[PDB]
Amino acid sequence: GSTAQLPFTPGGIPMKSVKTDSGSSTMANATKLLHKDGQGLFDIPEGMNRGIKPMDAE
Amino acid sequence: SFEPEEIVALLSVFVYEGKTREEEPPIVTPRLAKGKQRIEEIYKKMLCVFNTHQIPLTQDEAEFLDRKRFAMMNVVYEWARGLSFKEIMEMSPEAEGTVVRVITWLDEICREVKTASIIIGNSTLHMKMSRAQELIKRDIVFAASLYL
Amino acid sequence: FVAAHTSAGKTVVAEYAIAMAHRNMTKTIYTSPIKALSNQKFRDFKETFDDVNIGLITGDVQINPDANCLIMTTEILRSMLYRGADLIRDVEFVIFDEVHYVNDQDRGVVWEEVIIMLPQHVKFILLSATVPNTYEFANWIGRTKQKNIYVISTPKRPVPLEINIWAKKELIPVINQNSEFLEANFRKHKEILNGSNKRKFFTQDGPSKKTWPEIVNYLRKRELLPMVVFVFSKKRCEEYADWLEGINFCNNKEKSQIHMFIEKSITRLKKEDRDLPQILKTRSLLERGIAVHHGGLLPIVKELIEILFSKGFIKVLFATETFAMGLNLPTRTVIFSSIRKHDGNGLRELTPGEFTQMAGRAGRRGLDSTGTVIVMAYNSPLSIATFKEVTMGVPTRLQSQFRLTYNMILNLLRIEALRVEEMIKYSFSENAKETLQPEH
Amino acid sequence: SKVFIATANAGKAHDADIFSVSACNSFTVSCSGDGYLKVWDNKLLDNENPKDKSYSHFVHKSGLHHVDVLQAIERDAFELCLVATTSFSGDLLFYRITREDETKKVIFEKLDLLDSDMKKHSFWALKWGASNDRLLSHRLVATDVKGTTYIWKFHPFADETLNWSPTLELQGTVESPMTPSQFATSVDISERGLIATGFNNGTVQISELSTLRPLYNFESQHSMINNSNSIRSVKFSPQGSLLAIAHDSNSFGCITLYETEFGERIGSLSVPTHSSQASLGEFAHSSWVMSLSFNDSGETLCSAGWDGKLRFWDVKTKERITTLNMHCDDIEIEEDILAVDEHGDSLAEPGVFDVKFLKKGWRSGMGADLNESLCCVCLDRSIRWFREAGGK
Amino acid sequence: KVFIATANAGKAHDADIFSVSACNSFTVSCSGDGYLKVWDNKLLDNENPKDKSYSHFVHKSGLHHVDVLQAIERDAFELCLVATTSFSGDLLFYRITREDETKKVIFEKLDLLDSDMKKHSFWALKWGASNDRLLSHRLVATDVKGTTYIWKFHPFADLNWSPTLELQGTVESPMTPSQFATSVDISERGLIATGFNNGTVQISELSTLRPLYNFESQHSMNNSNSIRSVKFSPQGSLLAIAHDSNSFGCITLYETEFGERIGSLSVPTHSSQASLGEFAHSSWVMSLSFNDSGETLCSAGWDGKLRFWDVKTKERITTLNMHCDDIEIEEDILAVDEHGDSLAEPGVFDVKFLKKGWRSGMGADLNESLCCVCLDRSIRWFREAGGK
Amino acid sequence: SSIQELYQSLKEITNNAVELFEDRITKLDFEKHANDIIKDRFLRPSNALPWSLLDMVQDVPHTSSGKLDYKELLKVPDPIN
Amino acid sequence: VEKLTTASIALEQFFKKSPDSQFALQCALLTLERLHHYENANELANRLIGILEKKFEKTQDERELFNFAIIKGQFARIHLGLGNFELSIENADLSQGIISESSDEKSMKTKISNHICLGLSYFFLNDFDQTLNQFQELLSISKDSKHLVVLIAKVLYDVGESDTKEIALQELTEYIATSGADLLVTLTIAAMSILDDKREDLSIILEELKALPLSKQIIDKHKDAPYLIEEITKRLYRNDTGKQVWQRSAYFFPNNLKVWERLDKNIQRRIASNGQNKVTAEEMSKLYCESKNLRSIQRGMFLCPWNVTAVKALNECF
Repeated sequence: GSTAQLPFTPGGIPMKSVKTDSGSSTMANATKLLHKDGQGLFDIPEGMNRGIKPMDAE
Repeated sequence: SFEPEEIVALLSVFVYEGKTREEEPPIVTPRLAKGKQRIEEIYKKMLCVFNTHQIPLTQDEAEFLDRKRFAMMNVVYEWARGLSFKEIMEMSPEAEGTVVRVITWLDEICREVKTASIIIGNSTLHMKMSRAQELIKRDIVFAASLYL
Repeated sequence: FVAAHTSAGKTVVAEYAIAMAHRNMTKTIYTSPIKALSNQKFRDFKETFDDVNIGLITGDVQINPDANCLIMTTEILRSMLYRGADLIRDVEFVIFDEVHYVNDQDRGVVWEEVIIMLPQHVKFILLSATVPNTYEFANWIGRTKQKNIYVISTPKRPVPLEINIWAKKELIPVINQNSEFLEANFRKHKEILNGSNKRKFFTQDGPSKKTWPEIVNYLRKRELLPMVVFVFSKKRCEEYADWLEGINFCNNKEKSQIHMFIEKSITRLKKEDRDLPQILKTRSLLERGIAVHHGGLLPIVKELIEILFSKGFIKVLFATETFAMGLNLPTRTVIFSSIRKHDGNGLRELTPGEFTQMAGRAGRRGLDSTGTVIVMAYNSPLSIATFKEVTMGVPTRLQSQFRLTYNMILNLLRIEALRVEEMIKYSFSENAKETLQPEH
Repeated sequence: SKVFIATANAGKAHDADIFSVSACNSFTVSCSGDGYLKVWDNKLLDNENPKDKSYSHFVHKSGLHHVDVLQAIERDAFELCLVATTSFSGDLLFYRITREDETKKVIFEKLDLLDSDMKKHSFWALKWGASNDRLLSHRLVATDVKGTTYIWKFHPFADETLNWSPTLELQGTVESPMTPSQFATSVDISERGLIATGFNNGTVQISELSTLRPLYNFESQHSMINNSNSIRSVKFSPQGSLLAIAHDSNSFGCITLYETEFGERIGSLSVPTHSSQASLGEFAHSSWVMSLSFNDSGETLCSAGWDGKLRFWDVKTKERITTLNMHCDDIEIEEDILAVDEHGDSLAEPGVFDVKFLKKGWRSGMGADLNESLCCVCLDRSIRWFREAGGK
Repeated sequence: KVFIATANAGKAHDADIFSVSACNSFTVSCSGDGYLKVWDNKLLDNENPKDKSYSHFVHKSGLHHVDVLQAIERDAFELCLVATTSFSGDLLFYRITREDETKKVIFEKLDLLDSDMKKHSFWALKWGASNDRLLSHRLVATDVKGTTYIWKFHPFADLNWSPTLELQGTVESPMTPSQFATSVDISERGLIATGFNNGTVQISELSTLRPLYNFESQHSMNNSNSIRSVKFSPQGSLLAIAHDSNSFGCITLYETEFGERIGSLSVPTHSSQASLGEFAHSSWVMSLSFNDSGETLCSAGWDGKLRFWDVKTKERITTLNMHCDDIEIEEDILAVDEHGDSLAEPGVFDVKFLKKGWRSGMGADLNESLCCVCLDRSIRWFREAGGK
Repeated sequence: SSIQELYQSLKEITNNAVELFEDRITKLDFEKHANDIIKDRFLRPSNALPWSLLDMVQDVPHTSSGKLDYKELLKVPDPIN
Repeated sequence: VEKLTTASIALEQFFKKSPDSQFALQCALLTLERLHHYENANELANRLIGILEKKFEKTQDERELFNFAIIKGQFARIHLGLGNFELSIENADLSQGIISESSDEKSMKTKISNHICLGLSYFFLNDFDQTLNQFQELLSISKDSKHLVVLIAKVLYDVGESDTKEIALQELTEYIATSGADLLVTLTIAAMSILDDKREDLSIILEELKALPLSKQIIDKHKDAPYLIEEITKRLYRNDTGKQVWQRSAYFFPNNLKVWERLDKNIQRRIASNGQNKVTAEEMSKLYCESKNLRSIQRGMFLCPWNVTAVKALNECF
C-alpha cells in the first residue's frame, strides 16, 4: 500500500508513554518545555526559531 | 533529460554484484556515460564524508566503485527498448539467470523510486518510472511460476 | 521452536499451523528467504491440505487476493511492520522457515528487524536445521518478547544415512547407518592412493571425461539409484555434464511424456524465447535423461528442472548448493564432487552446517530411510582433521546478525514510535537481558 | 488476479480477419470477414491444441463482424443454449444448438424469425442478456443505422411437461433519443436493469429497455475533431452501479468510469502511456481500444487494444495492475504463424479485437480449478487463452 | 586551395536530380522523372556530357536513391552493378555493360530478390564493396519501419553468371514507436550507420546483427531534428552526421568505438546576428562526402555553398557556390536574415568526391575530381587543387 | 446520396454456393468536381475562433470578487463520539 | 488540449462538489470557449447570468457594468454557429454601451470581441448584404496588429458579389505594403488568385510560390499551398509537369503523411500501420479502404462505418 499511514504495535520492548494520573503531571514537559513570554503566549512554532510580526510590517 | 530506458539502465548499477573476469564494453550513449560519471562522483563524495568520521563500511560498500557493475547499463537498456532475449544475451558478458535477477531487482527499484518520485513531486519523473515499469515487465523476465 | 533436519517430517508443525488456525479462525504466514522455496511450499500446501485458501506475494501483484494462508519473502514480511499491512491483524502464529540462516550477516539481518519488532498478540513458530545452541536462541526471543516457549529439538535423525569415500572405483565406508566413526577404513583408502604441464586447466583434481560415466555406470550395475552430484562452478557444472554420453533414464513413452511436459512450459513464451540456445541444450538434456541446476540458469529453466527431477524421472543430477533447499526428493544417493568453493572471500571448506543441509538431504523416507552418501577423491590424500571437522564436526553456533541499514534508521526516525536506542540496546547481543537480570 | 499465463493457444483460425469472439461454459466460437463459425470445445486433452474440436459452418458471403452466445436453464425439458451473429450487410441469423457428447454434430436450424419488413433496420452491435427471473424474456439488445434497439423473447415452452413451440416477439422499441439522427455504435444491458446507450459522437445516454425511457446524458471529453469521440464499447459492472465506457480520441484510446444515477466522472482509466515523446498527458492505451470486459466479481477490468496490449485496470481504485503484451510469435505450432501480413507490415503489435472473460469452471485445459479464465483474438487470424494463477 | 571547373551539363532531366553515385568509368544519376542516366567520366575535355549520355526509363514515379558498384572478381569480369529504389518503394537492380564495337550502353535489368521482399517499402541503400573479408560483396537498405535489411550478395555460384541475394540480417527498429529511416552508410571496417528522421543514428556491427550503440538529436525540442546524410571515413573510425535546427545546417562528428564527440563544424561572427547556434550552413545540409584519400570532408548545403572541411584542422578549408557565380574572394559567414533563411536561395541536392583520376584531361590523375547536382538540373564536374 | 439506400443495395444480395473463400475488388474511381476545394476550403471564415485571436478573452484580478479568501478549507476535526 | 480538458473536468466536478463562489463562476466558462464546447456552453452559464440578476441595485459603478460587459462579448462568441443567429445582435450592444466610449485595457478586450460576431450573423443566417458588410466596413481601423487581415481577408470575400471582391482586393493589396511575408495570408492570396485565373497574377504568384523559404516549409504540416502549385500549373499551362513539388517536399519531410499518401497509398499506410505518426479512426479506415482489395476494406469498415466512401466501395465490390 503505502508507508504514509502509521504502523501497528510492537511487542516486548517498552514504548515509554505513561500518563501518570487518575493540573499535576499529565502533560509533563509537553507544554511546559515549549513556554516563553506573556502568560503562556507561545510566540514561535516549535522546532525552529523565528517568531511572529503583526500587520505594521506591510 | 533522460528517457525511461536510459533511467532504468542507469539504475542497474546499484542492483548487480559486478564480480567477473571479462572487460566492460563501450557505453551505448553519451547521456548514460554522463550519468555514470555523476554517480561515480557522488559515491566518491559519500566515501569522503564517511571517511572523515572514521567508521568501517561493508566489503561490498567499501569496494563498490572498484567492482565491475557498470557494464549492465548497456545490457538492460536494449531490453528496455523492446528487443529479443537472444540479442541482449549475445551483447552481455554475465549468465542469463543473473541478468534476469538484475532485471527483476530493477523492477523493484523503479517501484520503490516511483513512490518516492511521486512524494517529491515531479510528475514527469513518475511517468518515466512507470514507462520503464511498463517496458521491462514482460516475457522471460516475469514468466510463469511453475508451482500452481 | 523446531531444531530438526529437512526431509524428516518437519511439515508436522506446518500441517497444524493452518489446521489449528483454520478452525480457530486466525491466519498464518509462511516466511521463506528464497523465492523458489516460496513457490515450492505453496505447491506443497496446495497438494497435502484439503481445500485451503493459500496465497503468495510477488513484485507485480499478489496471487489469490483473499487468501487465508499467505506466503512471502522476509523483505516483504518486514514491509508489513513499517507500512501497516492488513494481515498483521489477522495472523497469530507466524511460521519462520530456516533459522540456521541466523548465522549469515549480509542477508539475514531482516530476521532481527522483524522477529524482535513483531506485534504483541503475534506468537512465534520456527523451523530450522539442527544446531547445538538451542536453549540460548529461543529463550532470548522468549525473554525479550515475554512469551512462553519450549525447546522442541530433534537431535538425531529419524531418517539417517551413511558416508563413504570414492577412490579407484570403490566404496570405502568411513561412517555407517548408525553413525560410528570407522578409523580402519580411512587408513585403508589412503594406502590405496599412493611430464604433464598445465597446457589446459590445473595439473591435478577434476577428473577425465571418461571417468564420470565410469562413476555413474558402476553404481547402476549395483543399482543405488537415484543419485545426485554437487558441482559448484557454473562452467564446470556444464563441463562435467556434457562429458557424459550413452545414458537415458526415460523410455520411448516417458520420453514422449517429457516432450509433452516441456511443451507446456515452452508454450508460455515467444518463439524467440522458446528457441534459446540454453533452452535447446536444456531440452536435449531432459530428453537425453539428466539435467543441471545452478543460479545462472533462467527462472523457467530452474523451476521446471526441479519439478521434472522431483517427478521421479531424472535419477542422475548435477546441481549447486541452493538446490538442496527443495520440496520432493527422489534421491537414494548424494555425492560431493569437491569440498572447495568461493563464497565471496576465497577458497574455504564448506561448514558442517552446510555439510548437514546437503548430506542429510540424502534420505528417501518411505522406501529406504537409511540413505547413501559418497564423497569424491581424485587420486589424492584427504586432509583427515579438516575432513572430520566437515563430516563429524558440530554445525557451529548462531552468531548475531547486526547491520544498521540507513533506510531502517530513516523509517524509525520518521515514525518515532519505538525509538531507535530502545531497539539497539535491547537487540540480540546479550547483556543483562536473558542471563542474570534479577541479580542487577 | 495478478498476472495471467497461456493455458491454451491457437493460430490461423479463419481465412479473413477474426473480428469478434463468443465464449460460454459449453464452448467458444469466433466470427470473421469470410463469414464462418468454428465452435471450439472447452474440455481439451492434456497439452494439445485441439483444432479439429471446432467444427466449421457456412454463414455469409460478405462476412461476420460481431457475435455472442447465451446459455440458460428454463426447465428439465430442454437445456437452453443459443447463438446469434451479425454480418457486414446486417442480418441477425439465429443459430439453435443441439449437441451430442461423442459425435459433436452441432447442426443449426434454418432460423428466419423476422419478416422482410423489419429488416429495414441493420444489425451491427448485438449483445445478449442473462435474466434470472427478473423479467421472464431472455433479454437481447442490438443496434442499426437508424438508431434503434429490439428484443426477441425466444421461449419454446408452454404456459406463456412443456410442448415444443419456438417463437419471436418484442418487449419494447427504444429508439435514438438524441437530435439530429445518429448511428448507434454499441449497447449493453445490466443485471440491475439500468440500460444505457452509446453513440458515435462521444455522448452516452442512460435508459431502460422495457419501459421505453430515455433518462439523461452528458458532454464528451474534448470533442472538436472529425471523428472526435467514437464510443466503441460501453460496459457495466455485473453487481455494482458503475459504468465503464470505452471510446476513442484521434490515435489514442480513452476509457472512462461513471455511475448510473449521478453520471459523474470520478476518473478516467489511464496510465503514463507514450505521447509526444517526453511531455505526456493521460490515455488508456497508446493506440485505439475496442473491447472491455469484467471478471465474475466486478473488480478487475480488462481492455483490448489496437497496439497488441492487454492491460488489467483495477476498478475499486483506478490504477493498472499489469500489462500483457501480444505478438505474432506467441502462436504455439510453427505452421500457423503469420509474422508479416500479405500487404507488408510486421505483426509484432497486432490489433486485439475482442477480449472476454470465462468464469469459474468454464475453461479447464491444463492446471485450472474454478478459475477466472480469459480468451483473446488478434488481427493476425489467431486465437489465444489465459488463466488465473493457482485458483485455490 | 582552389577548384577549377572542367564542364557542366545543363538541363539533364525533367524533374529534380536527387542522388548521384560514381564509379571508374561513369557517374550514375537518378531523378524525379523516372530515367536512369549514366554520364561518361572519360570525357575529351572540350565536349558536352549530353554527347555521352545514355537514358533508360525505369519507373514513372521517379528515383530518389541509386547506388553503384564497379569491380572485378574472376579473371576479368567487369561487374558494374547499379541498384535503385523508386518513389513507390520498389527495389530494382541493373547490370550495365557496353557493346564490343559500337560502345552503346546496354541497361540489362536484374530481378535478384523475390517478390515477397520487393513488396517492402525501401528508401536509402548502399553497396559495401568487400575485399575478401566477406566471400563476395555486401549490400544494405533502409525502410519506412527502420528494419534495416542487409544482403550477402553473390554474383557467382558454380565460374559462371548466377546472381543471388542471400539475406544476411534485419536490424530491427531502434525505438518503439518506429521512425522513418532517412539515410544509411556502410564502411570497410564493418559498421552499419543507420540514420533516422528524429536525429537518431543507430550504429550496428555487421557480424552478429547487433547494435553497438546510438546517438540522439542535439536539439531537445519541431525545428528540423531529422538526419540528412550519415557518412564514414573509408578505413578510419571517424564518423560524420548532418542534422538541422530551425532552417539551418549542422554537421556533427564522432568516433567509431567509444562514441565520444570530436567537433561541430561552424563559422562565427556578426552577419549571423552574434550567433548562439554555431552552425555549418545557413540552410539544410543536403549531402556529406569524404574523399577517398581520407582527410578532408565535403559538405553541400541548400544555400549553394560547397564548404570543404579539414578533419585534421577541424576548420573550413574553402567555399564554392555551385549555382550562382561566387569565386575569387570570400568574406566567409552564414547569411542569416531576420525572417529565417539566407538571401542566397539556390537549390542544391547532392555532392560526391571521385577517386584520383577517373576523369580525363589536364585535371586528371594529378588531382581528385568532384561531382555535384542542382535543382535547375545542371549536373556539374570540377577538378581540384590546381598545382600540377 | 443518402447512406440508407447505399446500405440497402448491398443487403439485397444473398448467399453464394465454393464454401471456399474468394476476394472481390472494388471499382471505385478516386479521381468532374474540380472546383470543390478551390472556391471554399481556404477563404471560408472560421465557424469557431482561432487561438491566435483568443487573446482578448479576460483579465485576472488578484482579490476575489485576503487571508480568509485563500483558506476556505480551514476547519476543526470531525465530531467526537 | 489534454491539459485544458483536465482543467474543465476539474471545474465541472468542483461545481458538483462545492458550487457558488466569487471568482470561480467568473473564470470557468473560458476553458469551454478554448476547447470549443458549444453544446453545453449555456448549460451552466444560466448560473452566471442568473447570479447577475442581483447586481442592478447593488454594484453600479465599475464592476456590474464592466464584468457583465466582458461576459457579453463572451456570450456573443458563444451563441453564433450553434442554432440561432438572432442572439448575436443585442448581446453585442450590452458591451457597446458599457465601454465603447470609455477607453481601457478591459474595454479594449471587450470592444474588439464585439467586432467579430455581428459581421458573421446578418449574412450567414438572414442573407443580408450590407447588414453585415456595413458593420464590416468601419472595422477598417480596428487595431493595427499582425492578425487583423488573417480573419478579415476571409470575411471580405464571403459576400457572394463583385463589389465585395473589389473590397477584398483593396484590403489584401493594402496589407501587402505594411506586412506581407507570412504563411496563412500568402496561402489565402494563392487560393483567391487560383479562383481568379488572372493572366499576370498567376505567373507573379507561382514565381514566388515555388520560391518559398525553408522555415515556412518547416512550419507547414499538411502541405496545402505546396500542393496547390500543381493546380496553379494545371490552370496556367494545362501540362503534365504538375507532379514535381510532390517529389521535393516529400523527400525533405519523409515521415509527413498526406503528401506521401497522395504519391502512393501503400507508403502512408505502412508509416501509420502500427503507429509512427498521428492519425484518426476515420482517416485510418479511409487509408485501409484505399488499398483496393477485400480484407483491408472489411477492416476499414469495422474501424469506421460512418464514412460514405467505404460503404460505396463495399457496394461496388459485390
